[PDB]
Amino acid sequence: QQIELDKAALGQQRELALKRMKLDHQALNNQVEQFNKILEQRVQGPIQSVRLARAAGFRVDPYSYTDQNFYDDQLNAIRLSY
Amino acid sequence: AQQIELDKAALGQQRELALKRMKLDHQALNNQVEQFNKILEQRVQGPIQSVRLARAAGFRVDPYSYTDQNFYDDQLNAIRLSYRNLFKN
Amino acid sequence: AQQIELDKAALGQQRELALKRMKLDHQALNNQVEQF
Amino acid sequence: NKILEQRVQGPIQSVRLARAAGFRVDPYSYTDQNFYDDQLNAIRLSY
Amino acid sequence: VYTSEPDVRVPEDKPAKLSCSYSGFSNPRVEWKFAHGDITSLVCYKNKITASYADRVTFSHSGITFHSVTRKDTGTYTCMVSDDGGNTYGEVSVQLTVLVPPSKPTVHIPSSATIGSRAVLTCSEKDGSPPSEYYWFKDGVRMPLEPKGNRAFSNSSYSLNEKTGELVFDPVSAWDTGEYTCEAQNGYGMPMRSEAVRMEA
Amino acid sequence: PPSKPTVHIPSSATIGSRAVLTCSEKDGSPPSEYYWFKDGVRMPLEPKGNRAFSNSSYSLNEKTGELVFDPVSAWDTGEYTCEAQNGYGMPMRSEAVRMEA
Amino acid sequence: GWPDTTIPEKLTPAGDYAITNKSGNDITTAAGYDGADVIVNNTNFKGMYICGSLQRAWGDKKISNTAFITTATKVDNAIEPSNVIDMTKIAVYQDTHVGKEVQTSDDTLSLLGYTGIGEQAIGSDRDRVVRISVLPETGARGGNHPIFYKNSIKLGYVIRSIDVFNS
Ligand SMILES: [K+]
Repeated sequence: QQIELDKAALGQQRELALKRMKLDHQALNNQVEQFNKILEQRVQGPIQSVRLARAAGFRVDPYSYTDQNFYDDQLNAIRLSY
Repeated sequence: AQQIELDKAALGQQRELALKRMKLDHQALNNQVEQFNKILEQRVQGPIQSVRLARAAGFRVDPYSYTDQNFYDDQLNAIRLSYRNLFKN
Repeated sequence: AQQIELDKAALGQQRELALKRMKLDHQALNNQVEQF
Repeated sequence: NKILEQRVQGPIQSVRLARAAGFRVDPYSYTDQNFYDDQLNAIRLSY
Repeated sequence: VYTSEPDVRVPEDKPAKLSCSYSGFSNPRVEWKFAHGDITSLVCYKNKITASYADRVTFSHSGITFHSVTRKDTGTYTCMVSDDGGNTYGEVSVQLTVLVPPSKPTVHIPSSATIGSRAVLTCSEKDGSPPSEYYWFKDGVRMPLEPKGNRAFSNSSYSLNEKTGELVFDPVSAWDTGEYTCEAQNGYGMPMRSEAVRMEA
Repeated sequence: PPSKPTVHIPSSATIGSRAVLTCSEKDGSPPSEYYWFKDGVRMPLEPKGNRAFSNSSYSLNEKTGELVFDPVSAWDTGEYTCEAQNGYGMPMRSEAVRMEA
Repeated sequence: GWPDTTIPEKLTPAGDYAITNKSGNDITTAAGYDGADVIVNNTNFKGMYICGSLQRAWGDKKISNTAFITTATKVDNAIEPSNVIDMTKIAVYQDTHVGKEVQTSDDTLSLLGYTGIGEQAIGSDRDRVVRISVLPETGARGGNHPIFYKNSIKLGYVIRSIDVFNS
């Protein structure tokens, strides 16, 4: 009667490591949209920040709107898996 | 039979442990973005998060003052503004 | 035929489940270039 | 979250702390924005 | 969870606000649901209005508002709210009453009575929203809640269910003859006075 | 307001049994209601929902705090406590108490 | 003495104040106010005013309440911003205790505050300014430029203030 336990315990390695393999897909599928998002906000964030502050009536300071520094958050979200 | 009997539930007991260290790995992986998909928003509210701040403790800050039309809507209003006062007395 | 039947069916799972990772290992590779 | 929770409620408290005694305020350094990159080690990269 | 105004009272067709003030959450999710007696429905789900009501109802996770209402919308609402997955949780319930004033109520007069016997006077009304109480008259003047007192009435006797109308001459007297009426009102709008009828002793 | 309300709790019930928990108050003017906790987090009005309590089973008499557990599941263990409130003053809370399956 | 600032948007004034930080919360204190990603103002009388409203009438107890006024075009349960003020565009949201009958509520009102939290100035969006037909306006001249005179103003539910522009 070691068969019904092996028929199911094939079988627990199987659908567990499945999820493991699945979850490692969202480990990077989430990462890319955690990165490809950057190149929009690389231009889009500033466009919205200035579209925001213009509502009130502030100065705009047309040199510092472009961050370009803090948008090196790619630098940690860059893979080099190894 | 007893050798099997406790192993009949050992796997399902591992099935309890398994999903939960799969849960915690999921509990943080999404949460990695929860930290990240709003830290970026703070850069969108760069100015007001500094100006709604200093006005709160407790300063007299007056950013509203500007003079130069460097927006392309301000002068374009000035085009029309000077164009109307010209004809209309 | 337990020790001849349920030894090879697992090999398919032991085979496929690696090749899943071989894609995900392959996936980071060509995704890095797209990310590079 | 403590960071972003402080992040205004630091300088605010710090200024209101200092001003209770009556110092000059130094109205640029009330906000720091650099020391509050201690997020940088409190960030996951779980992997 | 927290609210500000549970006992809402409105006419028909007019607005509402249903505050659901919550606190302490990161990725909340909101759940409104209708309720009145046997009826139950969802107004919202996942911070999103249900299609049965979105065509007129708005949304805001401080609380919702109806662009317009009907008496059917009366009932009980419950802003069930949870953190993402029930790490934290709360609730609150709100109950409503649209204000339809009453109508000319139905009356119930045995126009003749035997003296020493028993007569029953009742009144009945449909648009009670809230339920329209009744207050009885005789000869134009208003009948007490209890005939006991310096009333000129304690010689006779009756018993009331003024919210319902159950007036009983327990017993009838020859003195009791007059012109009786029920006066309908739910404490809103005008009181709907009914048809006046005799009571021959 | 509500005074600090009375309660009654069996510290441990049998698995799959029935159990009842009440919370009572005297100075309620208007009558103080009752709403229960479990490990701090306030209890729903019904277990019927994505609440983590879909497995459990109970009802409430919130004006009375007459909380049920019929049946008593295994997981229904918790730190239960009532919170008395007539919607005036401050919601007053009873003692900290457990229950066990 | 009637003022000049329209609502931002269509809205159905039907309830009480409510503001929420983070688009995920509700907050009723100072540290939570300043301790805020942003401010949202999930309220139904947002860009409105705070006049006093003696709120008289013939035969009407249930003492006076507060009012809320702007210009706007009214459609049967709500309002929408119009800036071209006429005799129809006037707006109020005071509860004069009306049951099932015309009221004939005389009233008096004194400009006293604002509601639109989240905003940070007034008199900066010309599109929201109430003009009859024409808006006086200028630009720079010579090398001289125009100005405004700042003037703090009340806000209502929250203790803070906000900055007006004045010509
Ligand atoms: K009055």
